[PDB]
Amino acid sequence: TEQEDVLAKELEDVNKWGLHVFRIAELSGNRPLTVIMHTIFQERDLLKTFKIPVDTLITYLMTLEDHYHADVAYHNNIHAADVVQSTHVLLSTPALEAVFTDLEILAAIFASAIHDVDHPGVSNQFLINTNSELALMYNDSSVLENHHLAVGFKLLQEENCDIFQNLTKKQRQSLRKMVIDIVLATDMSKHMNLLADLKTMVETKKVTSSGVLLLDNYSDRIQVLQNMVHCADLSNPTKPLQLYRQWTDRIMEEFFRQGDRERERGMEISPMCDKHNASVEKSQVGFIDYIVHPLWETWADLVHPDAQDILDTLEDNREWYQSTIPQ
Amino acid sequence: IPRFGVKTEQEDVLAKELEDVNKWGLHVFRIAELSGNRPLTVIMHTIFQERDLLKTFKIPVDTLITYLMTLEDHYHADVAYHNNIHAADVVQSTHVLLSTPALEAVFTDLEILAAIFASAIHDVDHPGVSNQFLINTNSELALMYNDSSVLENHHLAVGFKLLQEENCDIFQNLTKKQRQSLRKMVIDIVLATDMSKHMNLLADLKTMVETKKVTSSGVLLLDNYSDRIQVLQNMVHCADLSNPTKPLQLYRQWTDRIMEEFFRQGDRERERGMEISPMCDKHNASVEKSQVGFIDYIVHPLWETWADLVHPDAQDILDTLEDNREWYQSTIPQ
Amino acid sequence: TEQEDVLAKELEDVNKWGLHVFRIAELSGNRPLTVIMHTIFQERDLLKTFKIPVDTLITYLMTLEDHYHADVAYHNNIHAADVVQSTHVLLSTPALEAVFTDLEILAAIFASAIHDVDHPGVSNQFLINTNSELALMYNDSSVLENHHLAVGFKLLQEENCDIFQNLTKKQRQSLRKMVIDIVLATDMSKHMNLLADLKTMVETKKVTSSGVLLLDNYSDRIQVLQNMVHCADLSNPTKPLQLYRQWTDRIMEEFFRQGDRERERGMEISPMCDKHNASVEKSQVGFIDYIVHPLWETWADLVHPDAQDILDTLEDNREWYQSTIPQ
Amino acid sequence: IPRFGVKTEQEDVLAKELEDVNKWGLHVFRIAELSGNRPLTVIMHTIFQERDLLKTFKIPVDTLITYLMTLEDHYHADVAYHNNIHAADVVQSTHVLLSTPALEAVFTDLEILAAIFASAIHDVDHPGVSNQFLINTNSELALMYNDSSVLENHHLAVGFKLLQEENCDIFQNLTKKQRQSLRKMVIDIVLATDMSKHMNLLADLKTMVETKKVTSSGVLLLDNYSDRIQVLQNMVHCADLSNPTKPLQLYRQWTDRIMEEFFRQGDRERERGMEISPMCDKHNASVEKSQVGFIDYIVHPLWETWADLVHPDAQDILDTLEDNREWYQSTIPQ
Ligand SMILES: Nc1ncnc2c1ncn2[C@@H]1O[C@H](COP(=O)(O)O)[C@@H](O)[C@H]1O
Ligand SMILES: Nc1ncnc2c1ncn2[C@@H]1O[C@H](COP(=O)(O)O)[C@@H](O)[C@H]1O
Ligand SMILES: Nc1ncnc2c1ncn2[C@@H]1O[C@H](COP(=O)(O)O)[C@@H](O)[C@H]1O
Ligand SMILES: Nc1ncnc2c1ncn2[C@@H]1O[C@H](COP(=O)(O)O)[C@@H](O)[C@H]1O
Ligand SMILES: [Zn+2]
Ligand SMILES: [Zn+2]
Ligand SMILES: [Zn+2]
Ligand SMILES: [Zn+2]
Ligand SMILES: [Zn+2]
Ligand SMILES: [Zn+2]
Ligand SMILES: [Zn+2]
Ligand SMILES: [Zn+2]
Repeated sequence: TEQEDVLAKELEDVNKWGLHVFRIAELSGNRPLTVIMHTIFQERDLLKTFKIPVDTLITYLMTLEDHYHADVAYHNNIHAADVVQSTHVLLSTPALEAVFTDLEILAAIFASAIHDVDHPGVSNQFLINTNSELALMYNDSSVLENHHLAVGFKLLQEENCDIFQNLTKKQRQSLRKMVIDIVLATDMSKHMNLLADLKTMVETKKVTSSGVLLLDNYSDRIQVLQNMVHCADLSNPTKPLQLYRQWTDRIMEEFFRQGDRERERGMEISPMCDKHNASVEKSQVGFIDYIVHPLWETWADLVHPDAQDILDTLEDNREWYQSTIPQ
Repeated sequence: IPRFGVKTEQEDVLAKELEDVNKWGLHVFRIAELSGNRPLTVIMHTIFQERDLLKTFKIPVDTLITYLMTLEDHYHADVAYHNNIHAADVVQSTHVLLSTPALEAVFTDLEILAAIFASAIHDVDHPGVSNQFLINTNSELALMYNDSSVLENHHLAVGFKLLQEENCDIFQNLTKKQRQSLRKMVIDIVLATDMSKHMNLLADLKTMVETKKVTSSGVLLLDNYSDRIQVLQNMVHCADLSNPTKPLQLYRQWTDRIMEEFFRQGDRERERGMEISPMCDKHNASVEKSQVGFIDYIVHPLWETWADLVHPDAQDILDTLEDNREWYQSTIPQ
Repeated sequence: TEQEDVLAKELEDVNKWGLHVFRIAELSGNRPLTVIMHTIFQERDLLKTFKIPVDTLITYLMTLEDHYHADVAYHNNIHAADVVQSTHVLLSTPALEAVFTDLEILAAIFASAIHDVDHPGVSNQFLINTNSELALMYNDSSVLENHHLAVGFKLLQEENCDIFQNLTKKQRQSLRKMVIDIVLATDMSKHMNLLADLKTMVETKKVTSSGVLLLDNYSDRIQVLQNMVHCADLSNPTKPLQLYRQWTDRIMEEFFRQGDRERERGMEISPMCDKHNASVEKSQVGFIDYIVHPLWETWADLVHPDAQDILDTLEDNREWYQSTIPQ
Repeated sequence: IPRFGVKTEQEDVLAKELEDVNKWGLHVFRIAELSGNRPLTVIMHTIFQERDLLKTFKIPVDTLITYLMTLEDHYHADVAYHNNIHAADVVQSTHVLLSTPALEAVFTDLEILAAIFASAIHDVDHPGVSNQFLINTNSELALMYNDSSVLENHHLAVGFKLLQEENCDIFQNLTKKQRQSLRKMVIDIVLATDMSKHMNLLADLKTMVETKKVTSSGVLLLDNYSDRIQVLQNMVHCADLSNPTKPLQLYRQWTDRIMEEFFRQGDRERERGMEISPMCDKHNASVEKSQVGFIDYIVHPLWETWADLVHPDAQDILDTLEDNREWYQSTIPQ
């Protein structure tokens, strides 16, 4: 059938930075995370490396994606699918070739898939300020991130959902620890620290006769996986404008809605969340200059030059928005 | 939003739509659009004010609005039926039922408050699927509630739990006695929305309508608690299953939504190879038959018995129901 | 080897109604629940029947036992060990010989060992009056019973404790529903109905040619397991005096402690919980007349005459107490 | 209503004992017996009255006592060390440390309230086993808190959670700013009691001492929140690791209790077939040797540092520690 052919053609660029993820969501009946995750899992022969029954994986993937909110413009299954697919490409970078095991790769991928599951569409601070049960439960510390990990794992325990049923205790335990570490790193309050470490790791870069980086201890191997997935999560600004633009309008819609919510209860309107005093263009350039670029610049210097085009794409989007700035 | 305490010219239109709050058939879907998807917050506020519930229970307005919005925020916008619109619908419907002649001055303000509050939280945080589905899938929700009245227990837990958020305890000024009473009634009412309790509830209601004692004003006479809570439980149960009794234009909107939700479940069940639940197979659909099936075995027996209890008060509602049944009979393709 | 030989001998009375359960508590190292369970399981060959790895089984029993409060005088591991063994003997009752299946038997025994796990030492009403988290979670309905179940299961997910790992998706669903049905039947507010139904069923009792009780549908089969475990839980007044008295003292200590707790908070003091207006004896007689006797009078009916010595001990034990009531 | 928070017929002796509430070395075990096992309720009540916290934060007396009894009720009576007596001890020690001359007028009342409240809940609902044990069994606890500071996150959650039981919200009259400020501090303080953070906590304290500043009055100058909370964290951390600095008669009771708990875990660890944790093997126990090690590598380095920060205020405390160290030294059987 035609509709299926168009989907398959789109899925062909799965290993490409710039996948038409939105197009894919439209064609799979809004199951981008499921299709992309299953596709990426065959391209990596993961189902076979870990003996993952076909039906189990699909059932879990459908369930996980079902626990992403369809009423949320940004933090939904499309964003999940996108970070997953982005990490997938980052993993295949030449400077990291052969560096990670099948388990560590399965970790950064699973982590990415669940990194924002059941996201309410509001920031940690909003959850804290309203005294939400979630905030009370996690003591105001990485409330959302802890909850994401929590739901991600808990969903494994559903009927025919354990995609790690055939792993070994030694493996499940190792996978668990890595996913926790990666996801908790997606919390922006950890950004500044993650970047500092990343830089220090680039000023002690160690390559091999194969030119590929050398990762001795766990602390170094995980630190790359954290920045990797962190990079994927903050990758929309480095994608083809057509994509970046959809992400921006979606993220802003969510901030404005949070702003309305805060303006409903008379709270101070959060930054960038006020639709009556907004600078969408300014904010984007600001977000890139103080966070996105300073981060990706360090990532490029790590896998130099495997990401030269990505950084270049980012600098051009930076200007595209700039040359759109009124006052 | 009002410039100098004076309405906005949309907020005004909302206000005029809300003049039919005491009427069966309120344009709830419009009110939802007009209020910015705040049908639950505005209809609850309207009802609390009219029934003078804020002064009687010393509920500060800010706390009420904040809670309401918080409660409404916890209904799922991505759910076609079990959302804030259905909640607002059930609240306003119970509100109209409470005002019936046959029950005039029968319930105390605390019982009224419980019927309305229970209506507002009755389906909060509904995931869009049934109890059976959560059970067969091994959801944590089902395990927590040991597969018994899973959703109903969860709705209650969430409804009360939300009272604890910043400036959300609308019952802060009720004495412990008032709170323990309110709470038991609200729990008794919401658990009674579970369909598995349907038959027994109806049976006791018929049994009541039989031994039914009345007058002093021609109004119903309720002795003990078992009787009063039983009536209130059926009252909210009737409001929850009242869509088939509303004007056809409303009823069909409700049907599309529940059917959509039923199909989405059928789809999700199928994807997993699970036995497809009744009415859920969007491929072997019999919408027209479903409604007739639903009206003859559940809705009509219920409202007929309810019409008996408060007769003649509910004649028009029973008629509209009987009339909506025929209409669906026609629609049945042969 | 000194107290061990002594413990083995003591277990020779496992299928006997009146086990010196307390000795087994000392001799076993405060593991009455773990040992009685390990023995009973091997006997009914439940380990081989459901392929229960000796490891897991013991590991769950230990996780479960540890989850019984050692500070609580009554509702603890000894009581749970008592109920499991009392239930055991009841299942081996002749009039019921060959009625229940290996799966139903496992339920009954499992339901018993967890029927009171993690009991706080206070009644549901106390938890309800204080707006305890547990009561808010279960809506003031069977608060402790719901909790008992929830911990019974969740504790399976611990480390190598999932005993029912070698059962089918069909078995596990049956057991689960049976365990839940049983445990929730122990809630006293359910007592009246369970008795009325048990009696109504004794009125329409039916057997096969061999005289084996004929339990047709699920309603009947579970209603018998429910009341059975209910009789076990309410069996201390039917045990030899020497036992009954230790139990009565232990529950009164718990009642009084709850009473002191209510007194400190200016709360109304529950019945039997006021050590200043106590009638410990009048209470035992009252308890036996309105509840224990009517329940046991009917169970003896159903298993005529398997339980007669039991019933007789009950009427005798009531007398010993009645003679202690002053005035 | 009663004098010291609870009812007691030995009130006289309890009264004389509580007179030493401002002194290092309080007979906490004796107060625990005289109070009817209510050491935490009585000592907290005494401290709040003494520091005039009820009036300053408009805390109703009945709400304070109700909360205190609830909190105390949630420490396990079957745990030899991490119980309500330890909680009471740590509270009273923090109270003494807050009164040190070098810190006079340095902390606000809200910071004082936070440090004391944090101390009272710091180990609430302790199971009697380490985080490692909870992690190596995949316990629901070790899973809710992604293996990071399991017990500490749980102590905080339960402590704050109990504020929601009937008449237990002792912070009901503080403003939103005060409640948010208090909460963060309490949270920062209790997480810091995790031993896994000791070394880093100690380093930062040394950095502070090395660059120690004093005001016109010989009291510590603490500008930013970071230095403020840091002092408070080390302060409660010191109080938690203060038993080796109390009169030997007290230290020895604490050592017997802590070891009895370590051995309860050692047993359980070999039952489930696990690697016995340090100091938990009751067959190869070097108790005296352990104390010497604990003092040498943890307690002494920590108190010597606190002592420099408040020099010479803690000279006697540091002296008693050293005497207790040498005492166990002479007990070690070679
Ligand atoms: N296009 C964007 N514009 C502005 N902020 C963004 C954008 N993309 C990501 N962010 C920020 O990065 C954060 C990453 O966290 P999360 O959204 O939870 O993955 C978001 O919460 C935003 O605050
Ligand atoms: N229009 C309708 N057609 C068919 N079934 C309905 C309709 N309205 C309600 N129901 C059923 O009645 C239940 C009422 O419970 P709920 O609405 O979920 O509180 C629904 O879950 C459906 O199973
Ligand atoms: N010996 C006894 N004397 C008085 N009441 C008892 C005795 N044994 C059990 N009960 C009651 O029976 C109930 C049975 O439920 P439980 O013991 O909680 O499983 C207890 O909660 C007590 O209230
Ligand atoms: N007397 C003691 N002997 C040995 N270790 C101790 C002693 N007192 C405290 N500790 C250690 O300090 C930790 C403080 O944590 P906690 O007691 O859980 O707040 C304990 O878990 C022990 O590891
Ligand atoms: Zn995120
Ligand atoms: Zn994200
Ligand atoms: Zn419902
Ligand atoms: Zn409903
Ligand atoms: Zn019980
Ligand atoms: Zn029991
Ligand atoms: Zn601690
Ligand atoms: Zn401590």
